[PDB]
Amino acid sequence: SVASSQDLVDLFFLEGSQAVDGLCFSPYPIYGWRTAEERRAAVCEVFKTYNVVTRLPTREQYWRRLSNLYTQAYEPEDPFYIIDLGRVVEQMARWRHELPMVRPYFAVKSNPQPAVLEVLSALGAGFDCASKEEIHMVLGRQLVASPDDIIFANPCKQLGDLREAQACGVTYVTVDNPLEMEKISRLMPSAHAIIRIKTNDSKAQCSFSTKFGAPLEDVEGLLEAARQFNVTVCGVSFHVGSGNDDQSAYVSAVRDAYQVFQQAVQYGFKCTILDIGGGFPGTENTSFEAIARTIRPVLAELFGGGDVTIISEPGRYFTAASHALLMNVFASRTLRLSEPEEYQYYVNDGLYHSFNCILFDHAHPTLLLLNDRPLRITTIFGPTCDSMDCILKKQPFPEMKLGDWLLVPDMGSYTTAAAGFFNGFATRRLEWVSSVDLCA
Amino acid sequence: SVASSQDLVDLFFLEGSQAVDGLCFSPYPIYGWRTAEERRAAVCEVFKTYNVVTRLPTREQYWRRLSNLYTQAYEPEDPFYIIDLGRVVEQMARWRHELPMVRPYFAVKSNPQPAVLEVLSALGAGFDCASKEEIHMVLGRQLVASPDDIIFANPCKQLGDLREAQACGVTYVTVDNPLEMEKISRLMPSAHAIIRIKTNDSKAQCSFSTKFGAPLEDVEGLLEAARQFNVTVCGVSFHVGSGNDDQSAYVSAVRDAYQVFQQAVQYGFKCTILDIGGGFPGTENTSFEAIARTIRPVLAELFGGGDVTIISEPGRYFTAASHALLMNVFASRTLRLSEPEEYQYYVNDGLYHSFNCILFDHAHPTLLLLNDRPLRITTIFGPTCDSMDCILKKQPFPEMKLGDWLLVPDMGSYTTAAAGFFNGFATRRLEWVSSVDLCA
Repeated sequence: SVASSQDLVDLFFLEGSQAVDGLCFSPYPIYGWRTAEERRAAVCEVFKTYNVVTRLPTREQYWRRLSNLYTQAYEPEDPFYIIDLGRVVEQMARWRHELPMVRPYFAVKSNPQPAVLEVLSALGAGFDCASKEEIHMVLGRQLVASPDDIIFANPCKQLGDLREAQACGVTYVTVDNPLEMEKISRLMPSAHAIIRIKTNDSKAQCSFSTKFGAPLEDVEGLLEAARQFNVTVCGVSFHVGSGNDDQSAYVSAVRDAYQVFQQAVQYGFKCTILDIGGGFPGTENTSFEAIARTIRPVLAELFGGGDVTIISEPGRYFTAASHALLMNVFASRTLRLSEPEEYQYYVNDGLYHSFNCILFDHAHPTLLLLNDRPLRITTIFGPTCDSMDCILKKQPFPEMKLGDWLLVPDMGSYTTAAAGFFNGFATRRLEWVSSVDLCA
Repeated sequence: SVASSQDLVDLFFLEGSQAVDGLCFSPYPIYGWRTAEERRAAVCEVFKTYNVVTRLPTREQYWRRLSNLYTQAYEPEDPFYIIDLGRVVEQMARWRHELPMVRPYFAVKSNPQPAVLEVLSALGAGFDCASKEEIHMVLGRQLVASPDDIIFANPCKQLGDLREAQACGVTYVTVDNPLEMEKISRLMPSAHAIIRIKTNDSKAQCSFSTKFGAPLEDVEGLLEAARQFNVTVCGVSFHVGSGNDDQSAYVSAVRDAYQVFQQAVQYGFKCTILDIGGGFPGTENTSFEAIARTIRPVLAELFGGGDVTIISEPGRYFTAASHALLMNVFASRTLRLSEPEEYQYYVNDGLYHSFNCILFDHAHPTLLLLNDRPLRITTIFGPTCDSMDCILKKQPFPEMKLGDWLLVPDMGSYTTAAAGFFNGFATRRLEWVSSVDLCA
C-alpha cells in the first residue's frame, strides 16, 4: 500500500510543457483547453484558495500520522474530514497515464465539494451533471470554458431541467427511452443526443440497468424516433454499475456500443462520441490498471477509427481515496449478553450523515482505532436518538474509552454528497492537505 | 375518516378564557405561560406570518380537492408540500382533551420546520431538543419564556453540547449510563437529571431500547453514581418506541417508572417529573384515544400523587398528518417481463429526499393517483441517477402517463427532517393551508 505515487504526478504535469517542447507522451492532446503551464498555475491557485498544507510521506500509516497531528469556530472533539486534494490530482494523473484516449468528465453527484470541482476543472476534466442544480453549480463557478464541456448524464430529466440546460447553452444530453426523445426534441432543439444502453452489471457494487439503459432490442425504435422528432444522435454511452471489478463487462459493453454505432448510420447518424461511463474503483482486489488493460485493446480495435472522441464519467475514482473521517468516542456503556458484556459506544457521526453510504452505496467502511486493549463484543452508534444509527453491531473489537478517536479512510464518495442533517448533526470541520508535491 | 374535528379546536381555545370566566375543563392549568386570549393571538400572528390560507371541508377527499387546486420562483411541474398547520393545532387540541395532566414537549427531530416550531410554541408546548443545534434553533427564535421549557432528551450527548446547554441556562437533561452521569456532573452542575429506563418496545415501528434506556437492574448503580457526583435526579423518562400501538407497553412503563421513584428516595432524591416520551400515532388501527384510556387510570393510581408534574415528548403525533407531498410523473418507459410489460415511471422525489423514511422509519407511505386506466405491473423511481431510488417495485397499479401527479398524504414526520440533497434534488415549494377555523 503506497501513501502516494509522486512519479505519475510529475509526468502528468510535464507532458505538453515547454520543458519537453510541447510534446505529449501519446498521440493524444492533453485534456482541456489550457496549456501545460496554464494548467499547473490554475491548480496552485486553487491550493492557495483553500490553504492547502502539503504533507508528504503505507496509506494507513500516512493517515494515522496526519490524524494524530490534526486532533490538536468548532469544538476540539467535533468530527472532521481530512481532505487530501493531492490524491485527487494523483488519480487524474493515474487516469491520463493509463487512458489518454479517454477524457474524464467528473460526475458531480459523487462529491460536489467546491474545492474538488475546482481542482478537476483546472486539470482539464469535463463535467457530468445530473440536475439543473448541478449544471448551475458548474456554470455559476465558471469551471468550464464552454457548455460543450458538460454532459447531462441523466437519462430521465424533468422538463424544467431540460428548459434550463437549453437556456444555459448545454448540448450533450443522455437518453434511453422513446418518451424522452420527444421531450428532448421539444425543450432542447440544440441537443446532441447520446444513447445509453443496458449492460451485464450483475458483478458491480451498485447495479443501475434496472432503472437506466435502453436494451439492445429497443435501440432500433429509439433510433427511429430520433430521426422522427428531428433529434441529432451524436453518440452512445453506458455504465457497468458503480464499483464494478468485472473486466469482461467493460469489454462486453464496448462491443455492444459498436453494434449500435453501426445501427445508427442507417437512420442518418454519424456517431462522434463514446462515453464509457464510470465504475472504476478509487482505492488500492481488481485494480484500475487491470481494467484499462482489457479496455485499451478493444477501443483500439473498434474505435481505433480516429473519427470518434472517447470520454468517461468517473465519480468514485477521483474522490474515494481523498477523504478521511475522524470521529470522537464521546459516550459508552456496558450491557449483559442474554458475565458476557456488550460494549456500546457513541460516536459523533453515523448513518444519518456520512455513513448513509452503508445503505445507499452498500459500503462497508473501515473502522480504525487511532492508538491501538482486549477484544470486546462491541456495538458502535452515531449521535442521533435512533437505534438504527448504528455502524457496528455486536462484533469483536478493542475495548475503547471516552476521548478516543476513530479514523475512517476512503470516505470521499457517496457519503457527504447524499448526507442529511437529521437531529441537526453534521460534520463541518475540514482540514485540507496534499500528499503530492506541486506548489512549493 | 374525517377531514377535521372542528369541535375539539373550539373547546381547546375556549378553556381558560374570559368567555368561560378563566375556567379550565379539568383540575389542570392550560399548558404554557400565556393566557387563553394571549395564546389565540400568538397563533393568528404565526398564521399571518406564513400567509396561511384557511380551507375547510374524508381526509383523502380533502387532500385530492386541495391538490387539484394547488397544481395551478419554482417550476409548474416541481414537487411541493401542502402543509395543513390546522391539523397541527387540532392534534394539540386532541392531546389537551385526552391528557390535560400531561404537558407535551414537542420533539424537534421529527420535523423542525420553523412554522411548526412557532405554532407549537404559541399553543403552550415545551421543546424536546436532542442537539446543541436544536437547542439554538428554539432559543434563537425565542420560542420559550425560559430554558426550563427545554428538555435535552438525548441520553448520550457530546461534551460540546453539554457545555452549550449549560451556558444557555438549560437544565433538564436525560441520562441512562454511569459514564454519562460523570459528564453531566462536570459540564452541567446546574442540571436537573432525568433517568431514562428500558421498555418492552418489541411492538413498535421503531424500537430504541437497543441503544437507550437503563435496564431495571442497573438503575441502582446509576442512582448511586448520581448521589456520588453531586447530581440532582429530579425525575424518570421512557419511550415505548416510535409508532407503537401496544397499550400494555404504556401501562407497563409507568409501573416500572413508579418502582424507580421509590428506589430514588433512598439516595436523597424527591422525583418531581414523569416524562412518558413518545410513540403516539399521528394519523387516523390502534387509536391515540385507546392509548390514553389505558394510561390515565395508571397515572391516577401511582402519580395521582399531585406532587409530580407529568410531561410527554411526541414528535410524530403533531406533524405526521399535517403534510401532503405532491410529485409529478415526468418520465416513463416500458420493458418486458422475463408480451408481459413492466411500466416504469420517474417522479421528482424519492428515497434520497422525502422518502428516506422508507429506510430510517420503516415507513410504507401511500401512493395516490390524483385523477383515477388498467392495472399494470408498475415500478416507480425518484429523480436521482440511482436504481435503488425506487419507491415501488413491480406491483399492480394503474397505467399512468406523463404530466400526472402523485399525492402522498401523512408525510409530516421523519421525512424532510432527515432528507438529504443527493444529486442536488430537493422539494422546496411549500403551500400553507389550515383545515380549522381560527383566524377570520
